[PDB]
Amino acid sequence: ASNFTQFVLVDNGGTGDVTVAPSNFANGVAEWISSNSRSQAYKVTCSVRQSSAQNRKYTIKVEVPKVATQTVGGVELPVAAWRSYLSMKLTIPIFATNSDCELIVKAMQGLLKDGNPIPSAIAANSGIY
Amino acid sequence: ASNFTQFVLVDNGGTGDVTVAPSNFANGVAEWISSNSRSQAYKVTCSVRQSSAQNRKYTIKVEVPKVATQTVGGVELPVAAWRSYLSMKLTIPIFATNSDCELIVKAMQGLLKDGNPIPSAIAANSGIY
Amino acid sequence: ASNFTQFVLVDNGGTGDVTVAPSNFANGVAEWISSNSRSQAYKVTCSVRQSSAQNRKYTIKVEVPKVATQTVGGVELPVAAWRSYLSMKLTIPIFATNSDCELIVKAMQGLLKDGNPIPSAIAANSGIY
Amino acid sequence: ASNFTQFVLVDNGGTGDVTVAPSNFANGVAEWISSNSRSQAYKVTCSVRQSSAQNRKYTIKVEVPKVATQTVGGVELPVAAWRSYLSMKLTIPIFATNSDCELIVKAMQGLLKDGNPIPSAIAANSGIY
Amino acid sequence: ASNFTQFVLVDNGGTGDVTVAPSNFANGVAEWISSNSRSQAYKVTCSVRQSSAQNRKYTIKVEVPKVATQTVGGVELPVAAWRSYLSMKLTIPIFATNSDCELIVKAMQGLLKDGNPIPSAIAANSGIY
Amino acid sequence: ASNFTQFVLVDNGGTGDVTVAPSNFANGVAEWISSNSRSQAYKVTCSVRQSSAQNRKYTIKVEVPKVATQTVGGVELPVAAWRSYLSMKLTIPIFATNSDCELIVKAMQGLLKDGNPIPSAIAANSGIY
RNA sequence: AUGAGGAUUACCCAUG
RNA sequence: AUGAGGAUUACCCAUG
RNA sequence: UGAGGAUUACCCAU
RNA sequence: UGAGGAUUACCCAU
Repeated sequence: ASNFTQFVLVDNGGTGDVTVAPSNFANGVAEWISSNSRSQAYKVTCSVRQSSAQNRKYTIKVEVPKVATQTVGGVELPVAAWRSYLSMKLTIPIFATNSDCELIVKAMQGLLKDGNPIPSAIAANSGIY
Repeated sequence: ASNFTQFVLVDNGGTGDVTVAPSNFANGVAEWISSNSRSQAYKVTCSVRQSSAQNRKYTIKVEVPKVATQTVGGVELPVAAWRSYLSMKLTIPIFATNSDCELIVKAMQGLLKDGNPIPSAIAANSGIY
Repeated sequence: ASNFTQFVLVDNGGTGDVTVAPSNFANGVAEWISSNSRSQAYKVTCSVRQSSAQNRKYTIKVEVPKVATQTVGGVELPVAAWRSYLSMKLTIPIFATNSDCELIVKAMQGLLKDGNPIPSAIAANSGIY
Repeated sequence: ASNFTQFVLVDNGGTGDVTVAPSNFANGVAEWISSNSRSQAYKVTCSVRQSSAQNRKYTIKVEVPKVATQTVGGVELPVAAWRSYLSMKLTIPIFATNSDCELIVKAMQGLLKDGNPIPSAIAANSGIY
Repeated sequence: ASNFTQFVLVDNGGTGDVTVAPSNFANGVAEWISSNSRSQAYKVTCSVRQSSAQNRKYTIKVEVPKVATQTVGGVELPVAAWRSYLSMKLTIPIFATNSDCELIVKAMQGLLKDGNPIPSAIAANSGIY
Repeated sequence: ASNFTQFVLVDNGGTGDVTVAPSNFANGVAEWISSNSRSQAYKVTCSVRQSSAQNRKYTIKVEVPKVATQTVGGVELPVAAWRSYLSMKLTIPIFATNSDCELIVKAMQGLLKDGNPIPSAIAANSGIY
């Protein structure tokens, strides 16, 4: 009926879960932010355009913040100490079938499944070796 | 330890699984590849470097073949019609701790969890609506 | 095999052991980094090149940080109060055989063995006397 | 006491042990030399000075010679076919306590411990891989 | 698990065998040298890059030395009287299957098998006639 | 003698063997070719000349067809997609004796022996790792 | 449009 | 990227 | 090469 | 400071 729904971005098992929701769709860019202060919210944006005459390009961005409380001018303001930025671009030929695309997805899911090299490395501040 | 081992990229539950294994490590850029012709194989590469003075940045690339009507081992042109290209860039501030990084991974896992918008959109040649 | 693996930089028995692992190997420069916040991690880089026509030259570099917590404006970040920098360059003629190198290595080990001058001096904020 | 004494630069058990002893200490530069013909002896020099207002800097230097006999015009002299030159500079902030230095030292010892990368690499005319 | 292992380059049946080992991997160039003095060692290097948009090019080099003992300045130095250089470049289309590549290998093995024209000629300082 | 005879280039053990035979000798450049259309045949050429004043240099070229999905006798374009090109250049100093040359051959044989890195890498569309 | 190019991340740089 | 082009072999030359 | 320097693969002198 | 150099307490670049 619509795919633009809220969804859980960080799953910690019922408690402390980071759920993100639709917040804007201006300029063809779907946005989702966490239920926080715009200054310290999690943000996910997605957009797709037909770049070439034969390709479609999905552009996804995610912002993970480190929440904090800065004291500017002697006043307490909610803020982000720093943000982590994920930026992925997916280019899919138009000849790709639905089944075809499903692979692209599954592949991406596998690439980050627990215990596999890449996420392992990332979660330990190291490279692959 | 050592994290540069083979893993399951596409999980179809036992049968039909696509395993990708290490194939190159020139320039600290790890490369995994499926057991197909380079022309039509699943490719995964990853590397890390300190982009600026405040950040480290993981660069991950994934190549996924179009399989529908594919001709195993054949020569199919144009190349741009039979391959999808994924390109992730993960920027993480030097202040991020191991825990911090685990969260960032979870966020990515969730972004792509089966059933959520982004992946289900890609999986249907759709955008957001 | 590979000699680009993790190893123990600091041996505290089996407790405070400081382990450094591969980071990246771009531009012929191997880099090892300890775990957790890059901001306050140990670093070890190594590289080898043919300096003259008769010599090869190793260039090792080690960084030992002083872990501390920077608090500014009520925002705390894990940082390094300061860092100690080791920088050694080793020149070895091409006429050196494996046997010769072993020797050179043993010399380096001796130079720093517990109880000897240079090491016991450095260890006490002292010089020679 | 004094830490300007003789020590073992190369430990061959109790046989080929290379012992280096005090030579002179002029201009704040300690020098150790092995016995016999200077022309083909081991050399070790060390010195410490206040580089900046916050740092002190050690400068160690080691010379490993390749003993050979030069015969020219029927006249033989004990000389060094060639020499291997080690040159290390260590910078330590003045805020470092004895405890801190011990650490820095242990790091150096580890860096060169048998079996680890850098040492085992140098020992085989090899680099990293 | 890894293909970068030591291997026997010249097989003389257990005795006098010339075995070569990994020695460096800087700049994406795998290197192997014999257990000799860098000045008179056997050397093998390999590297592969994706030259065209549709080709992959393996570049292999081998150095066979004639060991000797030169007397420079009246001193004995280990050295090579001369070196023999092998340089091969292999270009393989990306459409090449694994089975496809296997042929390329077998072909190369056959090309040099004992008793066949080419190696026969080489081993006798003559051309083909 | 006479060494310009047919030989087995690809040995599949009796059946499936690929024999290549002499087909041209213009300009002292010997050419062997398989029994296929020039378009999809195994080709081998070899020649020797004195490159410089100190060296002789064998130039060997090998062309190997892609067979997977090949259509026997058909016209398949583009040519660059169905063929692999090997190009060896062996430089040998004039001082090399027959024995010396035999060794050089052995070195080449070993470089490509079944099971060693280089050949097993090529055989798997892999590089070194 | 490409970039193991960058960020103060729906923007800036370089390139062909 | 090609060269029965070169070497003091991870470099130089010529060419299109 | 520098018992020149640091916010360390980078800056200052021959 | 220099993954600039050596005949190493000294030479070449910012």
